[PDB]
Amino acid sequence: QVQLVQSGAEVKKPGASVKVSCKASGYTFTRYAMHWVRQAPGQSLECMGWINAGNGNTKYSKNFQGRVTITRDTSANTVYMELSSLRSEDTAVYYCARDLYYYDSSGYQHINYQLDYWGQGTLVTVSSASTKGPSVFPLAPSSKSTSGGTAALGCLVKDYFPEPVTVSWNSGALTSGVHTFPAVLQSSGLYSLSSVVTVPSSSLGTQTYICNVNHKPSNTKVDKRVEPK
Amino acid sequence: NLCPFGEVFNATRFASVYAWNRKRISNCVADYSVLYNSASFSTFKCYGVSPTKLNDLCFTNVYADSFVIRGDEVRQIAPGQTGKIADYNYKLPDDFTGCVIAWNSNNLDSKVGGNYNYLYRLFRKSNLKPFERDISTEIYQAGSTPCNGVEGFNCYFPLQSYGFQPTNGVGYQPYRVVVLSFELLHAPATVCGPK
Amino acid sequence: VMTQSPGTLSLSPGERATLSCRASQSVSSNYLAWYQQKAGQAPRLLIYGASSRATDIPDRFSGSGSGTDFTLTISRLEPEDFAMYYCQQYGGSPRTFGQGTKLEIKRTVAAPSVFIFPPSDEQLKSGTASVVCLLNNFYPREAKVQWKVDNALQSGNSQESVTEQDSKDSTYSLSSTLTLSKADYEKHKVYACEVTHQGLSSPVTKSF
Ligand SMILES: *[C@@H]1O[C@H](CO)[C@@H](O)[C@H](O)[C@H]1NC(C)=O
Repeated sequence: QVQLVQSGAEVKKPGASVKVSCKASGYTFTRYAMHWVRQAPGQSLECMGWINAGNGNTKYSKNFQGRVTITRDTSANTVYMELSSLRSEDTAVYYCARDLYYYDSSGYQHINYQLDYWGQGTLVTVSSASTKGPSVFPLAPSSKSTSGGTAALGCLVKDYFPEPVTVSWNSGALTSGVHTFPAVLQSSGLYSLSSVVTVPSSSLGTQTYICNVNHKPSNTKVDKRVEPK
Repeated sequence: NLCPFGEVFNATRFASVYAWNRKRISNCVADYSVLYNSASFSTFKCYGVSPTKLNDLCFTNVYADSFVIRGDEVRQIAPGQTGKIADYNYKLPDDFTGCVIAWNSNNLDSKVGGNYNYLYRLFRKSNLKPFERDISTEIYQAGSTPCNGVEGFNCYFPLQSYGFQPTNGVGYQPYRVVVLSFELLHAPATVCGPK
Repeated sequence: VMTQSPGTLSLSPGERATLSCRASQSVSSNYLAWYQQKAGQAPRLLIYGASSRATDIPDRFSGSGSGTDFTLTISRLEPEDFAMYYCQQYGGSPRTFGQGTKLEIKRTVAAPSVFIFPPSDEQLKSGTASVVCLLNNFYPREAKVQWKVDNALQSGNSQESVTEQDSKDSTYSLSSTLTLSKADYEKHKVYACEVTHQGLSSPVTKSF
């Protein structure tokens, strides 16, 4: 198959430099050219520039010019995009794409406009806030006596940065009725996450319920038991 | 002698997509000049070799492939291109050393009713390999039930023909395509430009 | 830019959808290409040159080219077709991508389910109190969340994931949190979170 593999998601302090790598596989690296397109969150695609893997020749869009350098390594079939002096507006998803280059009769190289294949996309978050640990607070079994069928158990992952955080209940045992709601970017710039599981009201006494929260960016795993209030 | 490239380009009739027609040109001297002079060609796109140095280069063999496709599908005839024609009907390798040339043939390849003489491979079980032709007319076994020779539900003809009307748009208007494949095996160089 | 219209085009299942891209000097007899972007995933090419389709693209997708403008056509609408679709061409300036059109299909309206969680004892011991409202299994997504304190409206610290993220069930879900000092929670007897989805307004109240 033809596969384009991109670097992992990056969190960078303002004004720093981001380097995003796109691996190439399943095709002749030299014969095609690589384009980099950025999507700001909920925005349209913008083509920043193109690298010709054989030539090494570069061209850039004016709007992104003065910050983006696109390079290549013939050995690893890997193309690099570097952006520097990041503004807050720069936070976006960045994609690598493949375009064939063709030769005109005069012998000058030209790019086929078609972007045949796309990389998975590397996300760049530019934030003033530094990394902070996750605080897990129990959202207790709240027996409002509404019904015997339903109980509400939860955990609040509070004031954490950066994303992501992974929440599992009872070591992956509890996968039914488990809703992990999307996080909120606070005015603090910190992240807040809440995960709930619906279990029978009979079960609270009979079975324990523990939320296992992992925050690899902070190297923190919080296993908090949710005991009835 | 002289290489008969012009005969390929100026052939009165051209092969259908369902079976590309190939002639191998060997042990002759060709002027690539005549090709670049002509303003007739809509598409002159060269992959793997600069057109300028072609006359200086010497090739063991030079294969000329001829077919007629609808104009938009011309973009499909290119290295590493995914489409019905490129994946099935005619395929170009990722490493390609040759050129693709195409001109509008609406003057000669179209009738008011339409020319159904030229057809494409609509359905095939597997994508065709590079530089390979298949003329198989078995009905497509789209259904789990075998076709058993009958056109039927979940059973489909392998081929379908373009209907070429002069009024039809340029993409649907016929385009005539010559593919030049330049072969340099570890073999004596039979074809060279005089220059 | 290239005019892709609208920001949102909506179509019933089984119907045929048409997405239009128009430009004057960008097209200039040059090629126009269309891509498909599913939610949270990278774009995938559907048609190249406005009449030729890549493999792994279903036959329902089709395209046309009319001078300055071109279109993307989905004759049969399926839930999988739900995505944002884009148009691309080359101009005098480098290659141009259209703004994009979001495609929507008619589906089952769903009842919102709201759960309110009172501030935790450990959080109160910490001196920081937060009350949480959780919204799941609602369609269509648009929702307005209001926190009331003793029947008095509060906008003091209402931080809600106003963006509703679609769940795997294809029904959207949202989260809202009100952050207050511990004394305020005890000072005010009753706290409630009210959410208005369509005409349906569902309040749930939690109290010290
Ligand atoms: C095809 O056109 C004329 C036909 O007589 C021929 O003389 C000419 O050399 C050919 N042009 C090519 C092969 O480019």
